[PDB]
Amino acid sequence: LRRDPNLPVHIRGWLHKQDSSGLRLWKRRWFVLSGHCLFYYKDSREESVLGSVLLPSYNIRPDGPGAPRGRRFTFTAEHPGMRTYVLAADTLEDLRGWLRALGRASR
Ligand SMILES: O=P(O)(O)O[C@H]1[C@H](O)[C@@H](OP(=O)(O)O)[C@H](OP(=O)(O)O)[C@@H](OP(=O)(O)O)[C@H]1O
Repeated sequence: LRRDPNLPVHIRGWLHKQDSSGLRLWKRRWFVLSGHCLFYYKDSREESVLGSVLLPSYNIRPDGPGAPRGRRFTFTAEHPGMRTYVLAADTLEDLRGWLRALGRASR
């Protein structure tokens, strides 16, 4: 997936992403939601894309209260047969902001 530079951005910012497997650590990456796609990078320069997701197929949901994953403010984006993304926002305000935007893209 390629990002269109001259396209408006719905929201962008830091999120923590859990490793698919391994020691299951949280990596802080810079995320950008442009169009119905989610792109992420190393930092806020938004220079080289590290990964991307076509949201319309996905289901994105809050893991609920209580830090059940070991961190507060986590949510999960999944769709059977595709890669699951486990994400964490820094604050409730950031989580709400991301959930609202990601909902609009997926639908
Ligand atoms: O090298 P180890 O110790 O195994 O951990 C890797 C790196 O942190 C990768 O980032 P980078 O290669 O850019 O430093 C990351 O991919 P991302 O860069 O896409 O975040 C992987 O997360 P996954 O998305 O689960 O593969 C994670 O498993």
